[PDB]
Amino acid sequence: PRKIEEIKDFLLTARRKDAKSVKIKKNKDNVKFKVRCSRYLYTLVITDKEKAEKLKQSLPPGLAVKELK
Amino acid sequence: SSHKTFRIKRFLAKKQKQNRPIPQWIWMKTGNKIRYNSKRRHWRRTKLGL
Amino acid sequence: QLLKFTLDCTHPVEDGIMDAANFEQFLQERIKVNGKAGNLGGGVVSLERSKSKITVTSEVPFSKRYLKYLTKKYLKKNNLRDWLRVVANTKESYELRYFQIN
Amino acid sequence: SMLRLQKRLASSVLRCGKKKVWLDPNETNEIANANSRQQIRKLIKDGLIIRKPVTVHSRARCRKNTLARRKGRHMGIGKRKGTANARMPEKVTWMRRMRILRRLLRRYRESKKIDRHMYHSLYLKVKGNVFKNKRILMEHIHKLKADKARKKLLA
Amino acid sequence: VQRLTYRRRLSYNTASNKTRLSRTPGNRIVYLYTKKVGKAPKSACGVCPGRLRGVRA
Amino acid sequence: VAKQRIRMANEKHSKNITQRGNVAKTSRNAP
RNA sequence: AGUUCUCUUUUCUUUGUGAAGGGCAGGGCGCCCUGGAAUGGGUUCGCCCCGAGAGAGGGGCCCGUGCCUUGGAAAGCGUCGCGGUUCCGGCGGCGUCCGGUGAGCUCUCGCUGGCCCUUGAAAAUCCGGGGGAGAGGGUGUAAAUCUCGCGCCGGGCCGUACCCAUAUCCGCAGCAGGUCUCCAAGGUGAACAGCCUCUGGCAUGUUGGAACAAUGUAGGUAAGGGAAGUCGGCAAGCCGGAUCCGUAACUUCGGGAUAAGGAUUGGCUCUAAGGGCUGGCAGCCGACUUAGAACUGGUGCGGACCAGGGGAAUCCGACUGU
RNA sequence: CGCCGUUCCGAAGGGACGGGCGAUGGCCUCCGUUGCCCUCAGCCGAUCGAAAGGGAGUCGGGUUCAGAUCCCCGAAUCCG
Ligand SMILES: [Mg+2]
Ligand SMILES: [Mg+2]
Ligand SMILES: [Mg+2]
Ligand SMILES: [Mg+2]
Ligand SMILES: [Mg+2]
Ligand SMILES: [Mg+2]
Ligand SMILES: [Mg+2]
Ligand SMILES: [Mg+2]
Ligand SMILES: [Mg+2]
Ligand SMILES: [Mg+2]
Ligand SMILES: [Mg+2]
Ligand SMILES: [Mg+2]
Ligand SMILES: [Mg+2]
Ligand SMILES: [Mg+2]
Ligand SMILES: [Mg+2]
Ligand SMILES: [Mg+2]
Ligand SMILES: [Mg+2]
Ligand SMILES: [Mg+2]
Ligand SMILES: [Mg+2]
Ligand SMILES: [Mg+2]
Ligand SMILES: [Zn+2]
Repeated sequence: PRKIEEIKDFLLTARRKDAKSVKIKKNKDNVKFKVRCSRYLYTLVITDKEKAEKLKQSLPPGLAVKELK
Repeated sequence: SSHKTFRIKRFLAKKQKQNRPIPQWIWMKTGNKIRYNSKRRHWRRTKLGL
Repeated sequence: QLLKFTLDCTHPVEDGIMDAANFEQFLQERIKVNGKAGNLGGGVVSLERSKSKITVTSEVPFSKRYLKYLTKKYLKKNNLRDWLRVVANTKESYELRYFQIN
Repeated sequence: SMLRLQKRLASSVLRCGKKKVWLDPNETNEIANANSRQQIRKLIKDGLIIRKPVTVHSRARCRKNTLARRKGRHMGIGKRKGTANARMPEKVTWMRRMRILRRLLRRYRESKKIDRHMYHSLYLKVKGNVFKNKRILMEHIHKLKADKARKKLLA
Repeated sequence: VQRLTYRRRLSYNTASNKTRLSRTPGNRIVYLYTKKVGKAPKSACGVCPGRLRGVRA
Repeated sequence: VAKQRIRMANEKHSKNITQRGNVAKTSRNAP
């Protein structure tokens, strides 16, 4: 697993051809955006709820999205 | 043992299949004399030596 | 700070198997603060009852399980432990229930 | 019936010993036809198989006794079986004293209650067993400081 | 308390069978097999007793 | 599952001494 | 969850986070720079260190199995409540919390020492360095080149069940024998001793019932005497722990030695001494010890268990070992 | 029949960066392959020998009547 610090590099990682799906996990303190690439499960930890919704709506089209409960 | 060779595991398997009772129809053959498998083996009473 | 706990005996009292007031009195004369069961530590542990729920508030440390320890003790006194069961209803409440018998 | 299998599987599902598996003696027919862990998991949920609690092994007796020993009880001449050195090795007693007394001198030197010249002299005396404990050492340092101060006045 | 068993068929305490305890997410202690401890290079001078710096052991 | 059920069933089973030879195979008649 | 006649804010159970990556603690350095030290200083349990550079500052590096983080709460577990085909990786609610302490035991990492007329593998395999034969392009759509970050494809063959030992192995057998290992709880206690107990396991060891003669086998106890028994104190018995005191001949000066010989030992209630953290003082934390005193019981108290009889001599062999 | 012997009475290397020659190919541009020649080369002992020595790299959860670090879910890694 790899942890991503900035949104910019998460968006790029979602646009890689080997990114299979994005898992959106909501906790009490943060929203974690996990994308499964060929080698690593990259994660973006978001502490702001508003930024999370903005990101969820701007993922590249065609990437399978799964919300986790 | 668990650590086995292919040759040993194969020799053991042939000993496994020989160790069975005779078919019961063998009794009804015309000149038959056999009453039971007289070459049966038990893992405790008699040992294979290998 | 303020620590508040409650006891829910609604099901038995509605069945007329225990009286809240008698239970209420028992707690007053037993609850130990600093190992004293008379004065509730000097009113520090205030005990307020409702129609079928008893609430206990303490401004000092006061274990919730201690209420369970006394509650079960009081039930044995009244020969109810073979029928009623004390379970936690929330993070601050115990309630009395019936074993699933017939 | 013969519930050897159910006892074995229930133990494996419950992750306890076969000695803690309890089978409802009134329902052995229901239990008898549970030949799989899926069915055992159902009987566990239903309540025909339960895990008995651990047998009580209370430390209250020894906790009460240990409190008594901390006050000196049951520690007299008649309650000792290993030698004094085995009960408390001298090396460990020496080790504690040296660390304590060197720690004091190090701090005293850092706080400039003593100079490096008095520290070195006292360090070698500490190694010589001159001072029994912290207090004795601290009093000696006090006595030394006064006599030195008197000499400074006379100079 | 819980008692451990080897996870491999090597039942002897040899130099290639050393382990360490590890609590898992399932809340049990298991054996993890350590790797051997590496050594930094020794100087080519054959004199200095210490090992070289700036190099992975 | 309540652990007092272990005691309840044990004592109930200990009551079979009086009804030897007609013990009900299943007390949970429903189903 | 257990006990609750009385007492017990009580006793018991349980109260997660992998590999790999990153960050940070912590440990280690025979690593660097300033500088120049005797009124020598630094320092450990011991040591040991210094003008071939100590103290004191400021740095660099190695291991980080420790904590956090991505993993990862989604999982697991505890518990209460509902469902279903009901043999569903069923679904929900809450929780999975905070500190302390140790010559403690087990493993491991490291520093430093001692022993040797003993110096305690090799090879596969992988890596660094020195050298500079060469190669690459002529200002670029730059080239040779790259042990950097991603991406793509694959890893064939053989073993793998179970027993592993008072019943799966060898002793003709389900034979009191033999047979290599790992993990290792609470109490007492010097203790992996013995004794009791939790986790786990077992059903008394190839049968049962009723009696309680002799003779046995294995355990015990005996008045008075005390080796008179016998080839011979064989056997049993005395002693036995720990604290304080005391201790001969002889001696190869190391021993003899626990020589020999005495006293003490319970329970209970106190006293004194022995420390850390923070800001000759004040406050807060503490871990087991030692020593002394009173009181006390039908003088019992190493109350079981564990646990040397001793002395004076002669012969032989120095001893340890076989 | 064989035994001794293991580097000892041996012409014991079948390899290579690179260079020169031809012959063939294909994403025939130029690069490959293949054969010959030049050049360079200690290893110096075939082979066997350890399921406890050396030896890269896998862990968590679930799952069976009986198998799981091997199956499934997930997350990694070494080598080529
Ligand atoms: Mg046999
Ligand atoms: Mg000493
Ligand atoms: Mg090996
Ligand atoms: Mg961890
Ligand atoms: Mg220095
Ligand atoms: Mg959860
Ligand atoms: Mg170079
Ligand atoms: Mg196996
Ligand atoms: Mg017997
Ligand atoms: Mg029997
Ligand atoms: Mg037997
Ligand atoms: Mg017998
Ligand atoms: Mg007599
Ligand atoms: Mg007598
Ligand atoms: Mg005589
Ligand atoms: Mg005679
Ligand atoms: Mg004798
Ligand atoms: Mg003598
Ligand atoms: Mg001799
Ligand atoms: Mg091997
Ligand atoms: Zn050097």
